[PDB]
Amino acid sequence: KCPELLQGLAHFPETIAGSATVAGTCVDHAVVPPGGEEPRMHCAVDGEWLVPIGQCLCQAGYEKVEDACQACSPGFFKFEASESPCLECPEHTLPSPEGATSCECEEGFFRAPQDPASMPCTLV
Amino acid sequence: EVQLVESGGGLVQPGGSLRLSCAASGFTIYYSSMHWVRQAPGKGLEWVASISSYYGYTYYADSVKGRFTISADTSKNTAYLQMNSLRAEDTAVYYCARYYAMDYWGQGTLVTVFNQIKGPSVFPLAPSSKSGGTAALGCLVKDYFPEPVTVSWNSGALTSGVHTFPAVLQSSGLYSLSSVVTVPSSSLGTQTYICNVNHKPSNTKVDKKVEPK
Amino acid sequence: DIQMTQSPSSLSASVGDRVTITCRASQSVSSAVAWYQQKPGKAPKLLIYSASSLYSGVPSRFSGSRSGTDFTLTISSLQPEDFATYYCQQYYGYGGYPITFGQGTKVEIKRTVAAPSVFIFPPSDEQLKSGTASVVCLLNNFYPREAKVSWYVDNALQSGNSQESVTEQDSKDSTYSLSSTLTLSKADYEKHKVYACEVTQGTTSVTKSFNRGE
Ligand SMILES: [Cl-]
Ligand SMILES: [Cl-]
Repeated sequence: KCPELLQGLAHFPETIAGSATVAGTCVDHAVVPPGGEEPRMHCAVDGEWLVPIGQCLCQAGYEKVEDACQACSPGFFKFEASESPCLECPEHTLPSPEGATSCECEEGFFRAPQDPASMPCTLV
Repeated sequence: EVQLVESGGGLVQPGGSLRLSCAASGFTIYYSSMHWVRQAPGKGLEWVASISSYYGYTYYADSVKGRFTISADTSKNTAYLQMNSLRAEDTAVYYCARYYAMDYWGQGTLVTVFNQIKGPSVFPLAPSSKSGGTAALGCLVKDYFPEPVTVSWNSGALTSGVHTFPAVLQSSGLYSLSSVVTVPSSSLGTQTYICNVNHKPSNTKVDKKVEPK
Repeated sequence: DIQMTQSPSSLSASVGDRVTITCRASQSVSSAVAWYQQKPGKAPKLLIYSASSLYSGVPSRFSGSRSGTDFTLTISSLQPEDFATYYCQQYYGYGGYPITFGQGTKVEIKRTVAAPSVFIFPPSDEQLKSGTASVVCLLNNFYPREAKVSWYVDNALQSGNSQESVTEQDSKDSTYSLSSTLTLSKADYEKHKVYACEVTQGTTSVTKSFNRGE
């Protein structure tokens, strides 16, 4: 049979082919990105997994380690569900707690209402 | 495994210049801040410079601003510290570390700023006949520059009971140190004691036999 | 430049004890404080980040705490491998302010009192030809480090003409050894007869000495 395989942050169960496209279930704290193709992979009668289409990604606040999604260490953030690691808190910010999506700005600092969360804070 | 391997340190004259490298394996320099932390001999850690390819900023300690330049080449995952207009106080071990809370460090590289190269004079600290069955003898290494000098005894055969002291800068501006060893008083007219004092900066090795007087 | 005042600068402790090193910052620095351990000749190792979070792999006995501006690192039961030097570092603002370090706390092994063997070495005749006389006083394998060494030439207390150097705790018997070199001119050396080294440590003063002819 085809082995139970964890690949692309998604679990693919052990499966037997048929004389065989199977979908993958996203792993804990990983999700399918909004406009993206869901994890699918093909099983072959010789016991081989073939042509992986699509992937899951670690959601905000989590990053990819081995083949799991793990919380951002305190001091780091990840605001989108991207292929990136956790990013260190930017200039003029305060150390974030675990699983952070952004870092709080420092007393006396702000980021304009337009600016994203991956941006340094500026003097008010 | 995240790894930091440094290079480039060594001997340099004041006003000359030097370049230290920091080759990183196991992670991407672009996605990380990298810092240079130096330690002068016998002192604590001092911050030198910081770099973030992502946010694009290059920060220097007030004490080195405008003489050192930090840079990085994300292709070769290598960060550079160029040191120009080098002074006496710049003599230190220079480390590169990853992130602000620095979780991985390089091994360090030693930067020695020397105005003069002077090899050591060695004088015998001759032993006494007047502690009963233990006598102390050694080598007095005087007036060398720059650091360091390494002292061994009988080509490394004596190690038990050896104390090599930290060097001191003397008033004259040259370094100075002593090595001593304790030995049974009885094996004094029978066992010979040579100290092996070695000063790479002048490519000088002195081998002196310390004898009873 | 937020100064980081580390206290103490040195402490001697036994294995199993609770060590507590303190670091008071000059300003609010949030939790942007870290703690490192350095063993001699080796690079530092991150111990605690965000002032209270264990790095991965550091033994559980290490911990860090905050109150306002006073950060304290604590070791619950000191193990033999924890004899090293410790640094607090603040990184407030993640680059917006200079990264500054504490000054360090060296943690040494406690031991029983041991008096030094005191040896005094005259100048060598080979050095004397050069015109400088170096008189060396050795204190060998004693505890604790603190000792007052004074130089006497013909019962005259010398000052300004000596220098000391001290080792680090011996790996086997945890003792220190100390040298004191009196540097004199050949003229000065030959104009007096009796040179003496005084080691005082508590209520006792050993004095070793020599007579230029003997
Ligand atoms: Cl000395
Ligand atoms: Cl007394």
